[PDB]
Formats: sequence, C-alpha cells, structure tokens
Amino acid sequence: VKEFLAKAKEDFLKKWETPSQNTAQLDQFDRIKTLGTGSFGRVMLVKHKESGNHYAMKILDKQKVVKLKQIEHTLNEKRILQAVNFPFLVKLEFSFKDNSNLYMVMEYVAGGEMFSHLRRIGRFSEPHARFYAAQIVLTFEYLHSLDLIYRDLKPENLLIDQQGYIQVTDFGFAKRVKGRTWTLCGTPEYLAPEIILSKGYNKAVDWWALGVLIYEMAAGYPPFFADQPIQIYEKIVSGKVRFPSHFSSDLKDLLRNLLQVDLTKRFGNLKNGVNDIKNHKWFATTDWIAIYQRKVEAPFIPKFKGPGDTSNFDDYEEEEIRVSINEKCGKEFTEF
Amino acid sequence: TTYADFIASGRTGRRASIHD
Ligand SMILES: Nc1ncnc2c1ncn2[C@@H]1O[C@H](COP(=O)(O)OP(=O)(O)O)[C@@H](O)[C@H]1O
Repeated sequence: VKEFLAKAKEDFLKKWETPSQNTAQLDQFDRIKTLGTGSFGRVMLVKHKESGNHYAMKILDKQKVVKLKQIEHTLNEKRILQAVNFPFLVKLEFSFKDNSNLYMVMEYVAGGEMFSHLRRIGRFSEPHARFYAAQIVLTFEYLHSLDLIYRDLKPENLLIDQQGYIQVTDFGFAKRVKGRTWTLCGTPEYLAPEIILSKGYNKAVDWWALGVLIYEMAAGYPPFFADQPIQIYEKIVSGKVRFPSHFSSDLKDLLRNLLQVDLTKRFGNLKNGVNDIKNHKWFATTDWIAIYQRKVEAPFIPKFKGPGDTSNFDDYEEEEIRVSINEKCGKEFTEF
Repeated sequence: TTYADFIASGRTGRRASIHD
C-alpha cells in the first residue's frame, strides 16, 4: 500500500495547492427536501437540471459560520474535500458561493445514515460491525497519510450506499496538520480523553473514535453515555469501560487497545501504526484488499426505491433559502 | 440493564457536534 499512498499523496497535493472553485451555481439545481441538519446548515436533496442527477447539497449560511467561529474550519472542509479521493469518502461534485451562502454539492447517498439503521435494528452483529469498521480503518489510513485528521467519526456521519458500503461525510472538523492541534471539537461521546484534557492531541484521537464507533455498532449504545456532555467527559477520562456479555474475547481485546487512555499504548499510534489494527485477531477474517475493491458481499443492503427516494432518511422541517442582494463576508471566504 | 438506561436517556437521537 506504500506505493499506492505515495501516489495518492501526489494527487492530493496538486489539488490541495490549487483548489477547485466555483464549479456550479444555485439556479442549476431544484431543491427538493432536507436530508439532514447540523448546528450550522442543512443538507438538501437537490436535482441538477441539465443532467437530471440527484445530489446532496450542503448549505452554509456565511453569517452563522462566522458567528460560531467556523471560518477556518469551513475553509478546511472544502479545501480538503475537493482534494481527496477514496472509495469510502463521499465525493464533492460541485462547490460555489453566493451573497449569503456557501454550497458544497456532494453525491447523494440514498441508503441513509448508519445511525438510523443502528438505532432501528438495535445493534449489529460482529461480522456486520467488522465490515464497516474495516472501511473506516482503510479510510483513516488514507486520510492520515495525507497529514489529515478527521475528528467527527460517528454513525450520523456514515452513509450507506446502494451496495451497502460506507460513505464518510462531514469534513467540517477535518484539518491538515503535522504534529499536534488543540481545538475542542467533535461529538462528546466520541472525544478522546486528550481532547477533553486540553493538552493538545494528534491523529490518535481518530483511532480512539474508531474504538467508540466499533463498541457502539456492536453494543447498540456507546461505551460512555450520560444525560449531559460533562458527565460523559468524566466517564471518558476515568477510562473505565464495561463490555456487553455477548462481546467476543477478540472484540474486547481490540477495544481495550483502541479505547486506550495511554498514547504509548493506543493501537494505531504505535511503531507499527495501522498494522496493529489490521493484524488484530478480531480482523482475522477480513480481506483488506477485497474490502478496498468493494468485492466483499455487504451484510445489509438498503431498500432502494427511486433515484430521488428519501425513505431511508428522517423528515426535517423545511426553510427557505435566502440570498441577499448584498454580499456577506466576501473577503473571509475569498478562497472558497 | 445498560440498554434500558441508554434508551431512557436524553441522548439516543442524533448527536450534535461541538466546537469552540
Ligand atoms: N452525500 C450525502 N448524501 C445523503 N445525505 C447526506 C449527505 N451528506 C450529508 N447528508 C445528511 O446531512 C447530515 C448532516 O450533514 P453535515 O455535513 O453534518 O452538515 P453540517 O456541517 O451542517 O452539520 C448527515 O447526517 C446526513 O444525514
């Protein structure tokens, strides 16, 4: 994979250095329905007029971006997204801006969030969990090799495509950094203890998050939960983990190594890096090449109606998309 | 059970990310 990654970095760097800009405009799309929301924006199902293709259009109010102090994070998101390429990363198809909004148009992944299916089904069996986990492992290997840290892993940000494979979305907290960084960001249940403790951290926080995701997929609930974020952080920092009775010995050993408070001992962060995870007994049945090639048969295939079907997504309250005749925050988002 | 305690908790829906 060393020769693959070296070429992958070469491809990535060209686009990182000279980013795509202004590859569409709003009136090229008909907005249909909201697919999901986050603290500052919504993702809408749209239909592209000239092609007839459906896409997921992420809309960011520039004023809200600024208010929540997310200018650099939003610039990060777009710059990274337009430069990456991997089978399990949602593709950015177009991006643009107008007087009021930033727009990131992605491929529409109709199978819905892993979150919905996980909560509905209750929990995934270990092979089912392993199938998804493997894709995240390879994806993080790819991202980290590019000096990228992801920082927002959770079932809400993992979409199931028509083949039952994972598409990672939401690069809102993604950042290109060599060495450590300090921003307190992510989702409380998925925060590594070094994020909470404000001491600076590196890509090993993504591996901790992988442990949290694997646990939640396999248990049906997270390893650290409570009614309030501050209560969750207390449990994370204690580091005490308890496993369901049905967890295999192999799964528990892997999780102890991922949910490891000690950075000199956390899997993924050691001398042999990602190979400590890839070669773990829990992944013994995993053909890593077959996964990458999408040749492994998926355990779950979302019911797929029409190309613009949203039946795998919850309904959200709609809201008009406003565009002022006055340009807002022009200089701030010049590079977008 | 842990499952029951989770299901009765206030954080079983989609979880918001945090910044600052
Ligand atoms: N490519 C896509 N296909 C289908 N749905 C998507 C896609 N991208 C995002 N979504 C939906 O939108 C939700 C939130 O997107 P996100 O990037 O978190 O926006 P924000 O940064 O505003 O929070 C996701 O949880 C998902 O349900």
